Amino acid sequence: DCPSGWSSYEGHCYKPFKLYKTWDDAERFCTEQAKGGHLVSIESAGEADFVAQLVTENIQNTKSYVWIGLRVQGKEKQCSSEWSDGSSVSYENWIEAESKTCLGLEKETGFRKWVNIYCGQQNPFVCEA
Amino acid sequence: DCPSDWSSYEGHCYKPFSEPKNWADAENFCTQQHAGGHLVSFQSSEEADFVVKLAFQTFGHSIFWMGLSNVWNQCNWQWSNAAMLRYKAWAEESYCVYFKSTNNKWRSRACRMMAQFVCEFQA
Ligand SMILES: [Cl-]
Ligand SMILES: [Rb+]
Ligand SMILES: [Rb+]
Repeated sequence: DCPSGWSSYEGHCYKPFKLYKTWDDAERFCTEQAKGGHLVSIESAGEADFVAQLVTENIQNTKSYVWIGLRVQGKEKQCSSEWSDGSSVSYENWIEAESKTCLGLEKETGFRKWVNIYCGQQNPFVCEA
Repeated sequence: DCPSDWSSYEGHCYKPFSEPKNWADAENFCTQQHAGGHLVSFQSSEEADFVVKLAFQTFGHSIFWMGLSNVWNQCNWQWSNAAMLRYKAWAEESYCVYFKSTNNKWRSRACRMMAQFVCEFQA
């Protein structure tokens, strides 16, 4: 059934938020919206369709990405041990925002494609319980 | 000492190229320009500075491949709801590191895309 405000799809409840937050504030925010709440996880094409549809009709005029729950867990700028010449990787000089280890959907690709983006960005999202 | 078409800097020879190639083709190409050739790697701030300066003096405003590939593919990607990662819908499969001729900051770009690049070899 799902609570007023949430929409149902094969056993789960979803709710889009046109709120701008970092991946971490979003995920935490989602946990506070429902028991067992998290940023939306997409485990099938049918579910991906259902999410794209929800985003299309509810998150507009934001010119941003839409947070999904898939990301690299740690805070590393990367997970590469050596350069192509075999030498070890020590020195590193990343622009904070150039390390894109979080995923978000975008209007351009019909909110059906996962784009690598900086977790520090402040984008809208969708929660799922 | 280095070949006349290359530029030396602390026991290493460097050379930028204009023909755009995806990361894989650039690296491989480098291996064919001189024994032990590969895409440039940065072990220090001064070395990177030298390479940036060279790239700019050579081609001006542009972007060049660095010797780092599939940088986040080995990271641990997972759903915050702890669901098994099975269905995939990636816009891009892998990212590679490059730098722009104006500064030594590391930036990211899909490995399948194209860019200019710098090759390098030791002694
Ligand atoms: Cl990780
Ligand atoms: Rb409902
Ligand atoms: Rb790091």
